[PDB]
Amino acid sequence: KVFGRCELAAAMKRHGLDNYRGYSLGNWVCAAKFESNFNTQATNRNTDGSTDYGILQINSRWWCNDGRTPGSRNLCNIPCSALLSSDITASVNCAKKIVSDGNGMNAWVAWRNRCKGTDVQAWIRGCRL
Repeated sequence: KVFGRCELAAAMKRHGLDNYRGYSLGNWVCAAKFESNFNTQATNRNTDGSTDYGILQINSRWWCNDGRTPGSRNLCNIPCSALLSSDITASVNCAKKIVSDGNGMNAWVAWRNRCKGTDVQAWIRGCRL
């Protein structure tokens, strides 16, 4: 599913991400924009052979199981396929654990490089929330 910007902002709010660990909804919408272009089915193989899955491009090295990332953990206790669903519950539940891991949203490379410090409120500007 390809979410619209405000449609995702709403979903993310409904699932408890708005200001989770102190990150405003605009931060999450911006991370999703640059990780997956709001497409829940996004996948991208990393050079280390891990893969990133879903709206927030969560990596199989640590967070989910895809059966093809030797040495990995599955700290969200989910199959990576669950991170590709139209329903964002699994991606949100996992992101909450990732953002709680000690480095905040720096875990999302696209957030660090393209969202951090910027006017992230632009991402929810205009949305009925």
